[PDB]
Amino acid sequence: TVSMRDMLKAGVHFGHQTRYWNPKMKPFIFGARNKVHIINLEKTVPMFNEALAELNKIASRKGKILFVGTKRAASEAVKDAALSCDQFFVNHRWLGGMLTNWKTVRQSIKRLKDLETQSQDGTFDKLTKKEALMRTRELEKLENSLGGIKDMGGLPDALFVIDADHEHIAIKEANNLGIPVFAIVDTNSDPDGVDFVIPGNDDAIRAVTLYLGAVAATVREGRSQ
Amino acid sequence: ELQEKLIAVNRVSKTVKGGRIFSFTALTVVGDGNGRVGFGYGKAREVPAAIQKAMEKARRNMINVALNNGTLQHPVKGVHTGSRVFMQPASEGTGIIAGGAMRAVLEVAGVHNVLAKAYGSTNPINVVRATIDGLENMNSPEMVAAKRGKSVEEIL
Amino acid sequence: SMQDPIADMLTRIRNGQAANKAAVTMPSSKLKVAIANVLKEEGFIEDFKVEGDTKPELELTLKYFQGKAVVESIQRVSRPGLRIYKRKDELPKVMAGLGIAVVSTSKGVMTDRAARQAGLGGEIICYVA
Amino acid sequence: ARYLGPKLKLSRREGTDLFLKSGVRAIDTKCKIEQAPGQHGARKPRLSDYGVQLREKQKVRRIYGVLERQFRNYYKEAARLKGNTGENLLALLEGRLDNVVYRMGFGATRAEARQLVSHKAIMVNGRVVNIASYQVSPNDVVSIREKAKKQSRVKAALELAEQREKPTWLEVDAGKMEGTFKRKPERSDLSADINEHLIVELYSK
Amino acid sequence: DMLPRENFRPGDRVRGVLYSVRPEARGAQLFVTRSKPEMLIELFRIEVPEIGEEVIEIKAAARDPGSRAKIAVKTNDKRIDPVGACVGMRGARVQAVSTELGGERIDIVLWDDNPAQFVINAMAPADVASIVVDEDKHTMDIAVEAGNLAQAIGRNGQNVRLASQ
RNA sequence: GUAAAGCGCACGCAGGCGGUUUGUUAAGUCAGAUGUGAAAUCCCCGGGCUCAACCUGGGAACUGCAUCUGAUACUGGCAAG
Repeated sequence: TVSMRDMLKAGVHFGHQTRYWNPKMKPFIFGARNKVHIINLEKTVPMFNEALAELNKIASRKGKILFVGTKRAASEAVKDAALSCDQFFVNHRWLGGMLTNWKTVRQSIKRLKDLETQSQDGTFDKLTKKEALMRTRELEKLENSLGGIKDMGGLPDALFVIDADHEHIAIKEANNLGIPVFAIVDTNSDPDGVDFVIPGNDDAIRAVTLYLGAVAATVREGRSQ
Repeated sequence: ELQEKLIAVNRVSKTVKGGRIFSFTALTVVGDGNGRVGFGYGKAREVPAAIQKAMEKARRNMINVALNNGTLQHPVKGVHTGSRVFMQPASEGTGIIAGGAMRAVLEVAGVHNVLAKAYGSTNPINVVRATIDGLENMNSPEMVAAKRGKSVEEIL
Repeated sequence: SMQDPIADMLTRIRNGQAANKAAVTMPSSKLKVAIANVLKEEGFIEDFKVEGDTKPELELTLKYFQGKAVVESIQRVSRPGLRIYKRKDELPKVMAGLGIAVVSTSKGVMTDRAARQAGLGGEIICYVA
Repeated sequence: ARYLGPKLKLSRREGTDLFLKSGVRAIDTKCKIEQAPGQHGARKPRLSDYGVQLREKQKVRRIYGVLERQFRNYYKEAARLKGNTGENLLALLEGRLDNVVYRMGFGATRAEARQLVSHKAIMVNGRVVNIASYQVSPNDVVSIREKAKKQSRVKAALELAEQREKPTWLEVDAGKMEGTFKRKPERSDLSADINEHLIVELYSK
Repeated sequence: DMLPRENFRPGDRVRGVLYSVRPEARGAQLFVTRSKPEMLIELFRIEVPEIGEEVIEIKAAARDPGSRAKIAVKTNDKRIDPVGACVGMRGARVQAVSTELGGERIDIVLWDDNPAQFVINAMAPADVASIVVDEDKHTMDIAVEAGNLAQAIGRNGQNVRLASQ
């Protein structure tokens, strides 16, 4: 679906510097221009397409997708992507054992929900100023952490990731439980934990956005189906 | 349907400013009497709790083992840390000839007939692990055929 | 110094299997070639290819099924330090028949089963599983 | 050379009914079959791996009334013989003359049968056999001799047997008082509760 | 709203989902119906600890109430026994959960990736030689031996109805 | 490597091992046969003492050694590369 030219324009073909590479990414690498590794778009594209297809399929059976990206450059974008296809996301720091330790995190989520309710639906007001402030702070904290996953209910049936090396904890968790992983994997990253590897530039913003958008579209399509 | 055997329970200590805090480790192993086996190692201040924990652990992260009838498919070595283990398939009637922790794992796995020696260390936790490894690695005839690009009759 | 070429070859093969190498090249020898052929027949490798005139290089092409390697184990048995010769009744069964034992007999190098069928034993080169 | 003491005690120890009493009166009425013997009966902590095996061994031995050396010998024989070891052992045990007699129904208990055998009541192929351990073969007719045929105990035993299930591997005649050991019994024909495998393991220490 | 045979008596507790408050004379009163599949569903949710934590998901819950029931559930990619976790010790979840329904004959059943397997796993406890389900009009056709057919049918087609539902 | 255990380092006779190709030999190796490998014992199938131990018929075994006839991939010898 996503063309090669577009990818090139975005800056998918660019990778990291040669000294920071992983030799498990040697198949997906093409060459090294100006001492910086170039990802092979001929090998990338089909894989990407396959991944997209898989995602679509998942969506079709009413699968829950989780969008992970805690880089802070593409935190805004990932959330947007998630919301477009009304799916869940973790745009700020992944809580260690979010999925493996769901049952504890389910309590946190509940608490957050309660807080939200108190804030909005109650309309009681009349609260001690320090206490109120504290409550507000707590709410903020919760929202930041678990805003995207509050309506997830259980565990997701697939896990889309913007960087494998950065979100390794998440990936690891997904492997322990057996959730399918769809990781964007730059030359420095490790592809071994990832099920459906996508060789591409995690760092560049435009590229990331592109990666998101197609995925979102596919999810939407699946839903429609 | 699942059978579960607590292999060993051991008291372990942690020294603190006051004195010694004691705790209990429970090594269990569970199986369905067919290929599926899983050991669990649980720890708690009281024994029963620890045992329960171990059981819970065991019940998740199980592992499948290809069993030709009541016995193994071929002689298999398995090692883990000190404990290195040899186990050899044996004729119907012979029973589980194996010692300690190793026996328990076999029993749950639903092997009925084995000749099995534990060389090296016999530290229950390690030896059970070794046994599990051995079981896991052990390939079937069908599997081997698949691997090699042949039929089962070609391999015999 | 290089003392055992067959052994070396075996080692190379093993390393290839470990490291997920597609093909493994080495200096060719007749015995080595024979061994390779046997392996191919038994289905542990994809294909072997000798190439060169003056100093020819045997190139084996290793096999991988469902990610992992095909040659699970591969040991020399006879070795220059200590030779092993078996009579047709004393011939082994590798992995209870699932693996093979390369055995050099008067009628060429063959798998253990083949040797048994023939009705002859010999020098046991290697077990492969 | 025989166990001469309390029979129900043994049963209690085992846990099960060993059939050491005729079965006119139910075992629960005669003794606390659930409670183990002695001062410390009500206490019942889980046994060891060795211990369970030992218990199992005892049970089997108790059932047939075979002392240890003899049992060991039998086990050895079984091992020597082709096929499944435990099964073989079981077959051997069955094959005992006294056991066969009991099965037929000429003895109320196995003990009774043994006694009868001892006292030159039983014949195997028309020849008086006195040994309780005598291994009865396939197609070997085994009968009460004309002297012992008048005994009231024998008829009682027969009656008891008739209430009890008939084994498939024999064929007995109540009027003629002669049974044919047709074949050595299959494992399926025997009781399922006996873990022969445990016994085998115990001796394979 | 109650069972056909199971007659309640005072001193016996009953848990149910209440669904209506109809305004009667001199004020309204609460009304329940403790016969739906929602009741057993929430009972097993309160029973199973893996049900909350998303280790296993309850795919389908089908109940002829009081008489016979079959629910198909799977593990959410954990290599975990869903019947073994939702059963507890010796049925000590579900046989307790059946006590919530008042004597339900409930079957936890397996389920796999493709829908075909689910339908084949929803025919338990009965073997299925071959299954020809119509891709057009939802009409899955299962074929096996008479012995399995009897167990695949049941009394008034309970197993069939359950599976079909 | 740290648990007992790498000579302080080298050279080097005896010894052990020895890249690759062809030919030849047939020592090692393998195959078959012949002779022998006492009987008893062990093991298998039987038979006899009421059973058993015990006795006992026939077999198998005694993994070897010697000789003869083959096989020649591998190791060795010899000859050429």
